[PDB]
Amino acid sequence: ERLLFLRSVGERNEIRFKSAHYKKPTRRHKSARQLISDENKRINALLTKANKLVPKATYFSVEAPPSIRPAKKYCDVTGLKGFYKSPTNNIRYHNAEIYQLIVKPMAPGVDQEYLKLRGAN
Amino acid sequence: RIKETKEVYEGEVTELTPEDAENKTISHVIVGLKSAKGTKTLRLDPTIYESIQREKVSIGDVIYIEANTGAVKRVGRSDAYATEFDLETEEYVPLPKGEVHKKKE
Amino acid sequence: VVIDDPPLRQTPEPFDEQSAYNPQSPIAIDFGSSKLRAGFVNHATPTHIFPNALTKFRDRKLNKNFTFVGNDTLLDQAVRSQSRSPFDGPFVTNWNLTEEILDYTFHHLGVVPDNGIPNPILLTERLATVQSQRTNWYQILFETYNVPGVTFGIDSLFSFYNYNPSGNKTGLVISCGHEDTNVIPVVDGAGILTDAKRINWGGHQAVDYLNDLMALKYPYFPTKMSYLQYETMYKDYCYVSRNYDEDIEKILTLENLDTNDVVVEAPFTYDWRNSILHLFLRGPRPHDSENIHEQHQMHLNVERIRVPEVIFQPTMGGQDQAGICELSETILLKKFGSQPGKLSQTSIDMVNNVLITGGNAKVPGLKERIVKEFTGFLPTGTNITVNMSSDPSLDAWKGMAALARNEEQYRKTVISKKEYEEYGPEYIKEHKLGNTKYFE
Repeated sequence: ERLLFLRSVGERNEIRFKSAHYKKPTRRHKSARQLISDENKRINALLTKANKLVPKATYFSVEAPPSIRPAKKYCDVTGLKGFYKSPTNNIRYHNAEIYQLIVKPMAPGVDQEYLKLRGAN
Repeated sequence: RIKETKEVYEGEVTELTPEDAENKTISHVIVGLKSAKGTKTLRLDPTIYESIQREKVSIGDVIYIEANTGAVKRVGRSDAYATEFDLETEEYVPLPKGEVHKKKE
Repeated sequence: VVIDDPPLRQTPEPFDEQSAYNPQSPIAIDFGSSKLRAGFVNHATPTHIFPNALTKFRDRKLNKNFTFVGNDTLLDQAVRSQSRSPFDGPFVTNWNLTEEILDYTFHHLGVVPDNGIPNPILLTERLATVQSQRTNWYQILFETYNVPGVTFGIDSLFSFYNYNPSGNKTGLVISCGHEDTNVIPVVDGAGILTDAKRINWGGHQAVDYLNDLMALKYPYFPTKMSYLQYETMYKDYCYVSRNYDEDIEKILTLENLDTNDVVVEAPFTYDWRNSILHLFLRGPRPHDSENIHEQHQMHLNVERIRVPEVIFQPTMGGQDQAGICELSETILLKKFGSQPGKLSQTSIDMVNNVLITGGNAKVPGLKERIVKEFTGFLPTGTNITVNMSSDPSLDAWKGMAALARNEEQYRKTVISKKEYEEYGPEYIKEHKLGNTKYFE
């Protein structure tokens, strides 16, 4: 049972909204990063043709540049000020009990997913 | 008994650009000061510019500017510029939460 | 101890139709950043709101392939769990799925079709969209459907048009949305996209950041909570601090602990003050590991500030870009003709007109934060006025409605099928409400 409600509404949705003689063109299916690479290649081809007019782009020129002010440092596991960074582990930590309670007995492979939040892995 | 006015400019050195206009001897200097209530800009003679140079003032330092006596006192580097290095000798001080331009009699 | 259960509860009546319609009247879809809504142009409010998701749900006793796309996912929790969005990242990777979504929307409108489509359409483009995606959208809306009227536009700039109906206003438009956060300067009602910037961080990345920190705070937990549970506790339990720096010293702590320190409870089955790790983890009260609820309980608030406050410092999120404050500062001071030391007149009225919008900007405390940092870098005595919308996701829909009320602007923004056939898919009308050219 249970299927009567979903069956009825799905009957209402599925039967008009299309032009004469158009259907699925069975095109190649690509992910987004593929589209960024093809577009980058496209304005790359345009600029290499122009070099043989002035350089301008849309999706890459709206990219925010890195900041000139040095960013605030934070602890990796707690999130307060990282006064200290462990040499072996490359982990920002707040104080001593945080260090000996988390940073020392951390099970290996967790430091990379720690740095993955800051993208330093 | 003498009456007197004290005019104080305070804040972080946002910009520092001495105009030379040689005819070595700078013509003047433009100085921007930043506080929590906003910022301002200041025009100064070369003598107080040299006195600024004798407090080792660079961009980001917090200074004390008095309008009449023309005395300069550095306070330290700003709190926003603390993490340029992990440990450095420069004393870090927060921004003045008041206005840049304070006056009293 | 105050506990909150997070399971999603939704079981509405089915979405429906409006048979009475005009075929010559334009229809508006507001994709935008939030990707949620649509409606008829003549009405002041949008008629329908969709989750932008598709469910393939095989029906038993008659086994065919079935589409349960859209607001049908709100009816059933399993159908909701089966759903996935058309968008992959910034853009849709499933165009036929988008066609199914659009046809479902057209059927829910109640229109009677004539050829492809009998009515003009209002469409929100993403800022600075890729040329291949421009061609993909063109072949979606014009060759597949023969449409009288097609518009291209940017949702936050539609929001600016909604709250500046004159169309000749300088301003600074920020947009904090589901996918990305953009800054756009506007001069005399015409936005400059050469000076515009954007950050890839969005609301979805914020919920993912919360999920990552949540995976890290308790590696061993008895229950795996869903994405939308994280979404609910993000929209209900995250607020912007007035400034991050002093408020991370006292982390709502000591006296302010046990006043606002909320413990989050799962759906179903040496001193405590001395250890900073214990205060961060299990809160102020002593931890009892024997309780099944408390083992299922989880202490939040520990850093509920970090999750909204990544947009000002994007390096916390892993993206090496500047924040909203720095980009707004360099737009307001360094660029647009202002020499460093005074604001230019266009920059002055840009300061006077600042709009926060997107629908992900409904996080509390954003307005006071952005006002305080705008006061931080600007010269003293310049008046700053920042305007906030009651429903910031809904501004773009009213914006294209208000442009549709503006007949000359609408006539300048319609692209018809003959131009797409003649100048090809490389060409776009240069609206003040549209994207500029790619090269030069």
